[PDB]
Amino acid sequence: MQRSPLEKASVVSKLFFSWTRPILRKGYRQRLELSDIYQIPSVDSADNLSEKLEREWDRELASKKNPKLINALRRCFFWRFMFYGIFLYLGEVTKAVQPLLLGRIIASYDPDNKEERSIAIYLGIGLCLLFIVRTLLLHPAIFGLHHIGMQMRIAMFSLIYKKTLKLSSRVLDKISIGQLVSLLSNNLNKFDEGLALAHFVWIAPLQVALLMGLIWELLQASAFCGLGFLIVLALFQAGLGRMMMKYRDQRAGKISERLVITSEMIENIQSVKAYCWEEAMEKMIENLRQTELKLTRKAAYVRYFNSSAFFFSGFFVVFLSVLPYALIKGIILRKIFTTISFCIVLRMAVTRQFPWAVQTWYDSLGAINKIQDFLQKQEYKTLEYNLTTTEVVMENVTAFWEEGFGELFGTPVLKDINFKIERGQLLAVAGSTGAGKTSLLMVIMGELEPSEGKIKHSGRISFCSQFSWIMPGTIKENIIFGVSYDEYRYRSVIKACQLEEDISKFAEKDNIVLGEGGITLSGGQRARISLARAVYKDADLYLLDSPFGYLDVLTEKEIFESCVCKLMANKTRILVTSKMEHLKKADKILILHEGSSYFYGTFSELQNLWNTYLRYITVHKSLIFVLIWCLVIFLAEVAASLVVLWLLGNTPSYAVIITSTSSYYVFYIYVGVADTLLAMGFFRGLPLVHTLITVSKILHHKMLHSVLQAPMSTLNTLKAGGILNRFSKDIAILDDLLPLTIFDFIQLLLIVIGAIAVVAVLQPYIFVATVPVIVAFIMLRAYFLQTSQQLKQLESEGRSPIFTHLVTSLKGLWTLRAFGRQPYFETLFHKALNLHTANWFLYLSTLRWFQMRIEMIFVIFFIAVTFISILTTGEGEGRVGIILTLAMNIMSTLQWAVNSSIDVDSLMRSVSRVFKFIDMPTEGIWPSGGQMTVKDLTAKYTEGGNAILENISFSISPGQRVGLLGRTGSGKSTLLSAFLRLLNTEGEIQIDGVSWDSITLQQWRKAFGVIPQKVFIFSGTFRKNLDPYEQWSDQEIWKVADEVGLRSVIEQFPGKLDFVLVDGGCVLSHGHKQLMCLARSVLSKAKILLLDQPSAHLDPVTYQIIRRTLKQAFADCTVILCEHRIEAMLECQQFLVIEENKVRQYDSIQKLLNERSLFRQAISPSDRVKLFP
Ligand SMILES: CC(C)(CO)c1cc2cc(NC(=O)C3(c4ccc5c(c4)OC(F)(F)O5)CC3)c(F)cc2n1C[C@@H](O)CO
Ligand SMILES: Nc1ncnc2c1ncn2[C@@H]1O[C@H](COP(=O)(O)OP(=O)(O)OP(=O)(O)O)[C@@H](O)[C@H]1O
Ligand SMILES: Nc1ncnc2c1ncn2[C@@H]1O[C@H](COP(=O)(O)OP(=O)(O)OP(=O)(O)O)[C@@H](O)[C@H]1O
Ligand SMILES: CC(C)CCC[C@@H](C)[C@H]1CC[C@H]2[C@@H]3CC=C4C[C@@H](O)CC[C@]4(C)[C@H]3CC[C@]12C
Ligand SMILES: CC(C)CCC[C@@H](C)[C@H]1CC[C@H]2[C@@H]3CC=C4C[C@@H](O)CC[C@]4(C)[C@H]3CC[C@]12C
Ligand SMILES: CCCCCCCCCCCCCCCCC
Ligand SMILES: CCCCCCCCCCCCCC
Ligand SMILES: CCCCCCCCCCCC
Ligand SMILES: CCCCCCCCCCCC
Ligand SMILES: CCCCCCCCCCCC
Ligand SMILES: CCCCCCCCCCCC
Ligand SMILES: CCCCCCCCC
Ligand SMILES: CCCCCCCCC
Ligand SMILES: [Mg+2]
Ligand SMILES: [Mg+2]
Repeated sequence: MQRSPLEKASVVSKLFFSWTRPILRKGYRQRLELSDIYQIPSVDSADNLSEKLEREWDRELASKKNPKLINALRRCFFWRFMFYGIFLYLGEVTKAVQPLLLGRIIASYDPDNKEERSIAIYLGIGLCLLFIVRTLLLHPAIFGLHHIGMQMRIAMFSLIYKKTLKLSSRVLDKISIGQLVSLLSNNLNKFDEGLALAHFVWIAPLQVALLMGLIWELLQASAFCGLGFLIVLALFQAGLGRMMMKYRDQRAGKISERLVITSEMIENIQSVKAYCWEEAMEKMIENLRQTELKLTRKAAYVRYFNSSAFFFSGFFVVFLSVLPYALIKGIILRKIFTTISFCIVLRMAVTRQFPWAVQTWYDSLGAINKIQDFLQKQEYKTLEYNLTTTEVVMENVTAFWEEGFGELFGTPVLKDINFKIERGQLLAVAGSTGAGKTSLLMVIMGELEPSEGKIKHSGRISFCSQFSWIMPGTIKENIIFGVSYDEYRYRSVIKACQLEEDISKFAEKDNIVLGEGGITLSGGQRARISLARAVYKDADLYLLDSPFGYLDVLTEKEIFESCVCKLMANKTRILVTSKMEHLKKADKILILHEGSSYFYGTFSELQNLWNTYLRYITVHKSLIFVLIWCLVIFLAEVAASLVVLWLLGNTPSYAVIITSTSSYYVFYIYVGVADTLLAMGFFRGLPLVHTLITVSKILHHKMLHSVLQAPMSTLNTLKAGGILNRFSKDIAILDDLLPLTIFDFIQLLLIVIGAIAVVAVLQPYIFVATVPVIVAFIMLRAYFLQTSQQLKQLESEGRSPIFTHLVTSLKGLWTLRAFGRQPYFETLFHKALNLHTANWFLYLSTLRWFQMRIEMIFVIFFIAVTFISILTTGEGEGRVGIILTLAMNIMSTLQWAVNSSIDVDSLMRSVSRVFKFIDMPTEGIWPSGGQMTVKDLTAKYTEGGNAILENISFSISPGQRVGLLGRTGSGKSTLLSAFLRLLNTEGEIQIDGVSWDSITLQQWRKAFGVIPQKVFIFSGTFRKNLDPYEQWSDQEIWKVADEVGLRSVIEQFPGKLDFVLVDGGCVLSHGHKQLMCLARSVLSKAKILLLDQPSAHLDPVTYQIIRRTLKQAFADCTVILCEHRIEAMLECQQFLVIEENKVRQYDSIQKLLNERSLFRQAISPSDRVKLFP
């Protein structure tokens, strides 16, 4: 890409932000292509900012007694912050002194006022220079604040990731994905824009002091009667701001809880559809949203009064200040308007700048102190040797997962374990399910500090987890995992893993871009890729945690005797296996049972013993009625104001002194108080803010409902972080920023329209005088938005790489520390930050260019108007200036209205992106016998893609158990998924004589009982996981738990049937998750059931449970059992062998094994003698 134009630009061009001109010119005619996005400035790269803040934070920890993160920021961002502060203050001083010139010029129109007319010509030049100075002094400061804020946010986001990669093992159970995502999203765009307002904490007191002294000149001692009203208002306003944060802190927990469950269900949406749980998930989320929206409304009601305090202050501040002065001595309209022209600034300084500054300081310091807490949590210690005899030895090791139980010294996970392997002994770990084998490996890696005993080994280690983890990218990226690509070693590993036959089927033959979690791949393909990654890296110790889970006996034997016993014969390798043949070739065998070492020794001695605003308003029927209500009342107030002005001019000592020629001040006075006469009270504001929030409820409900029913092919294209972005950030915008910003835009629009209308009816030339300015505003806005809309979308979509990477890293954290590849993912995360920074910085600069031009055009028109006004005043009664200057006083408010319109349209991008999900396509006693017939079935995942199954035809009888076998990656799960119709299919499969299309899709799916390959467990109670619909009493739940053997594991935890699972059920072992899904299927009594790999890792002793419950509980229902272990084939009668995208049925097992010699020769002897008598 091109270098940033900021590097080499003119100083005059940099001041005016003219370097953003090319992209606006390019972005008006056609769409913005990738070749246009400029590179980030070198002083903005995440690496330099991370290095800087890390160094200061390291020094801060090493020096002070009490470290504070805010202190570390104060040394690397303060000087530029203050340097821009003095320029921002000088911009505000220029604004509070304007009435000394504008009011002195307006008074010159009257012939009776000789004094201020003699010098009016000099004041025109002075006022002209005053406007020009302010334009070059106020905007470049704000952009500097935005630039500093972007640097701070990037530099803090880096340290968040630097700490995340090093978090201790036991703190992960308390820090869920939703906590980080909420932490990032809340500050993702608020922190940068916040710094533009942070300076008014110390600017506003100076503005109040200066203005009060300047008003003291006019109203000698009565000005303080008007100030006391603002002081009471400020105290009341600060009280509401304090109250708002109470409602916002109570909400943080329940929104983080939602963001966890939302991500859990949607990354496993395949299983949710199979279970027909759409309604259950929607109700669960809506119960969480109810309390969240309740707190949002109670916050929004308070924030409305916090916002509207400015508009309902105009008439009162003016009235309460001039009344004690007018009562004692006569007041001239000349001083009434000049007092108004000071209050218009004093009100905004103390009601709209100061409280916003204080609130921003509240928020930013709260976020910094929360990240300071994050940076000081318990950290993974790595105190271990780096050189030794390479002899892995352990002795007297015990461990507890729960910190409190180990602090007291609740069965310990391990007790008194010891072993020793010198330089290549294959130590086969075995035992029953849940006895603890994964924990033994985590103790070795240092993921679980043993309270007692010692463990010694070499530094280099490799790890193949019992649960596969596939990072995004090609197969090659997963295998090498961030090192140099060696051709010879790469081919040898793939050949050893026998991935050649399976990778050859892919279109690109090596490079298929895998989604997060490897959903594109089969169960066994992910397992072998995880194995290949471990094999590729050279290490002293290899921890192979049961890679032979989803593989058939043929591939298991080949991969074991070609990759484990042949490729790495001279490397120590701990292997977790249950097959007896693997213990034969092991030099050491460690049998574990309930954490105790049952046996240790050699096997020999073992044997010896634009249509978006319209649709956003139409989505709710009450919103249009409230808007009409706000318009009807507006017309009444305009009509009342119009007749009041008309009846004062027709009328004729008195307290207020006016002359015939000075009467024109009445209209100038009105413009300064029109904001209060047209202000929306609590009878119009609260209904609008209330109704704008219920729209967000309906939009969220519709969006989640539409997503849950989308076809699977559309769901596989979208990334996990794109979904997480649109649920966290987008919905937060629709609740927090959209309602009140729309209210401000509508309020300002009403004020401008009413002020123009009533003035135009009375003096029908001010409307003509303002048309050339309004048209210029609308024309410039329509030109800028053609590029701002596209820039906003590019930045909005640029947030997804950050969330995908964070989810991927946190899910795979156990593999990262085993390999030691933290720096590789640190620089990869910095690429995502720089990618987001480029679009955000570019958008933020083009917006600043518009803000400068929208003010410059007003300045140009005003300077033009003052000279014609000054020059036209002849021998008294300067009518031309009376009409023109009034026309330009209203545009000082329309400029604010235009800026608010830009903010509304920028935020309306969120609405459109949520609507984009609603439009997604929708894929849309009888089962007495269970007899089904398949005719000419064809299956293919993507439309127009490769046909995984072609013209399949077979039939099964009622009450018949059918086996479904075949080599890994042949199509077994595809065939079982074709029954439920998750992927696009052709043909027909009738049950009991009714066709597919004769019955609705959801009624069809409900006939089946499914056990998916990827066990799904969401955060919640045990009884909620076993039946979300709550249609079973606890008596039946226990009666099933006893039959499936979940008794002992459930009662261990403190809350029996009440324990809240976390991290997708990390507390349970893998074998307990299989039993959990088994109980879930048993409870849902279905006349037909599809079992895809029930006994994934269950040892033969645990398999007795599987065969018992399938024999007893599933008495007469037809079973389609997909299994890999040969012992399971005894039960099923018919066998469906899948190969070459085709299916062929056999009635006897002896014919099946006679056909395939190589299949038969691999069978373990205990199962070979079982099948062959
Ligand atoms: C001079 C003195 C009165 C006493 O030494 C002082 C200076 C000072 C500066 C900062 N913050 C900053 O210079 C930066 C900043 C951080 C966070 C931001 C942000 C700006 O503005 C926001 F509101 F957006 O949050 C630019 C980095 C601060 F926080 C507290 C400070 N104190 C009080 C002292 O007691 C602190 O120890
Ligand atoms: N993170 C954890 N926190 C607390 N308890 C846990 C955790 N992981 C497992 N356990 C519990 O500790 C015991 C053993 O843990 P587990 O990982 O270690 O067995 P395993 O070796 O994976 O079993 P299997 O052979 O069935 O896969 C079980 O009772 C299990 O429920
Ligand atoms: N969503 C998908 N899009 C494209 N191809 C897919 C998709 N899901 C799976 N495949 C491919 O289809 C083939 C078979 O899928 P898969 O269910 O069928 O294997 P399997 O035999 O069920 O696995 P295992 O024996 O490990 O349980 C594989 O080549 C796999 O990569
Ligand atoms: C903190 C800083 C900004 C405070 C500034 C206070 C200034 C604006 C105040 C302080 C004293 C004030 C002056 C006090 C006395 C007089 C004499 C009177 O016949 C005209 C107004 C005039 C000339 C005042 C103008 C405003 C004034 C100069
Ligand atoms: C600058 C001088 C002249 C005027 C006084 C400035 C005001 C705005 C200052 C003085 C004390 C400040 C508060 C001191 C302590 C805290 C707690 C922190 O967790 C959030 C910010 C907060 C709440 C500060 C907000 C701003 C504050 C109220
Ligand atoms: C908070 C607003 C207070 C408004 C009332 C101001 C005080 C009363 C003003 C009139 C005082 C008249 C005094 C006449 C004295 C004759 C010797
Ligand atoms: C919104 C309040 C409007 C008040 C209008 C008062 C009108 C008074 C008319 C007096 C007419 C006198 C004719 C001699
Ligand atoms: C830097 C701030 C200077 C403020 C000077 C204010 C002067 C107000 C006019 C006093 C004489 C009428
Ligand atoms: C930056 C401050 C500028 C103040 C200008 C005040 C000019 C007052 C002139 C009065 C002449 C009668
Ligand atoms: C008698 C002549 C008075 C001239 C007043 C000039 C005021 C200049 C103000 C400049 C502000 C930047
Ligand atoms: C004088 C420097 C600018 C004003 C900054 C005041 C902020 C005080 C915050 C105190 C936090 C403990
Ligand atoms: C905070 C307001 C200060 C006003 C000072 C007025 C001094 C007049 C001599
Ligand atoms: C910008 C054009 C203003 C024209 C004003 C005409 C006033 C006639 C009395
Ligand atoms: Mg395990
Ligand atoms: Mg499968």
